[PDB]
Amino acid sequence: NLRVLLDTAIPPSFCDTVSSVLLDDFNMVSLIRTSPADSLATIKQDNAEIDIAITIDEELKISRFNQCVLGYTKAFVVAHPQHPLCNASLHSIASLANYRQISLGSRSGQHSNLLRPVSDKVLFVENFDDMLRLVEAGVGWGIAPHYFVEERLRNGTLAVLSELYEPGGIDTKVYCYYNTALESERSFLRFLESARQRLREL
Amino acid sequence: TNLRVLLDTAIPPSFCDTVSSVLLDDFNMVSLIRTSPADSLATIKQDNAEIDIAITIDEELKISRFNQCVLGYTKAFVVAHPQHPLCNASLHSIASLANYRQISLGSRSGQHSNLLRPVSDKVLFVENFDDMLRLVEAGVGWGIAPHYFVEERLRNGTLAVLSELYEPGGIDTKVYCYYNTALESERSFLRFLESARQRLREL
Ligand SMILES: O=C(CSc1nc2cc([N+](=O)[O-])ccc2[nH]1)Nc1ccc(Oc2ccccc2)cc1
Ligand SMILES: O=C(CSc1nc2cc([N+](=O)[O-])ccc2[nH]1)Nc1ccc(Oc2ccccc2)cc1
Repeated sequence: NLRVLLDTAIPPSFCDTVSSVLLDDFNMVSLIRTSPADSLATIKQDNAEIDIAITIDEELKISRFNQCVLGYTKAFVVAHPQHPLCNASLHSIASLANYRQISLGSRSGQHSNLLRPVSDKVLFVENFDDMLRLVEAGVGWGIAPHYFVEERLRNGTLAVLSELYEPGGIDTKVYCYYNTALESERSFLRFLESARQRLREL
Repeated sequence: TNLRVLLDTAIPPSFCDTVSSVLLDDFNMVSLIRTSPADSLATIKQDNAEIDIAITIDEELKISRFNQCVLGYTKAFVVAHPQHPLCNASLHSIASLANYRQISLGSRSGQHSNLLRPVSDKVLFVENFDDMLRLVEAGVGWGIAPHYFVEERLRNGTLAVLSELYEPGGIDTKVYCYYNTALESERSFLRFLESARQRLREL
């Protein structure tokens, strides 16, 4: 029945709040995980047959796909505590651009405005695990979800760099892209309503 | 010390007045200038403009001697005349909106950022929000405008909201503070940031 793509920037709790609400309406449900850099390329494939996509990546007029804001989540710009960016005030994007960025690569090679690397010096990886291993080791800087960097910010294994830019983290819209068939279904609007209502309350 | 500050017209009055309040507390001698969001960045990048700070919803990333940060958040609404085809039906995507005339803010430069560029291909450019809503009131198209510009007309039934299904409570929008490289070292500016941010969160 319902193929649902979830993106790895969506928090585990955010998934289970999405998971549960679907259980109340649908019986059969497939959950699929991708990088945020591959999420919108995945749904665009016809042969993938994906009904819903919950991701942070953004686009305007998509073929056969509606769009809505499901809620918000936080990302943090991070680096090793002894990395030169820490021992320094960080007022611009062009200050970060002097140093190397560890970004997610896509299978296509291109990125959206939101996910395109902001640096001249760039090193691509395929998941946030790989990204943070490099960053922990002192190689570059990266932007990653709160849940991926939470434990290490308490440990002092990483430092936050984005805190004068946007205190509390970099607020990020979580979109829901959905197949146009799902416009009508009362079960889907219920899903939307109860997903949102609960995602606010986290 | 002395400051010339730009604030765009998408920033609501209580947000403007809060920012005014803190600046006058931390600096002596402040000046204000108001512009369309679509002309805010092009204004501060002029030679003889001498604007030290710009508080605006428009985005650029790089391309300037100005530092960037996020001062706060603000809500916009997609609106239309209560009749008009878009109301007598549901509305899930850009495709539906792109079948009708957008009344967009136009820039004097000619260009637009990714944020402010019109989504439809049937488009009609105005120079401010007053003019946008005059055409929207009259039934000519749809537009996106701040809450405080449409608050009174929405409760009258003069306008209707087309964007509650897409983003309940309004389309959330970051308010950026662009600032002079000279200000980055000054304690008064950092105090200003801390105080304004906390007061803005309290609104
Ligand atoms: O790096 C990028 C492009 S890749 C990207 N990956 C993301 C992951 C997520 N997520 O996991 O939720 C969200 C957004 C992402 N964007 N943008 C970028 C945004 C803000 C910054 O903050 C600054 C800090 C100091 C001074 C100036 C700016 C720096 C860079
Ligand atoms: O039209 C634009 C670009 S121009 C623009 N002017 C702005 C003013 C403000 N402000 O005053 O605060 C803020 C953002 C602006 N962006 N974006 C756009 C955003 C969301 C929409 O919502 C939908 C509604 C129904 C179904 C699908 C989507 C539609 C269009």
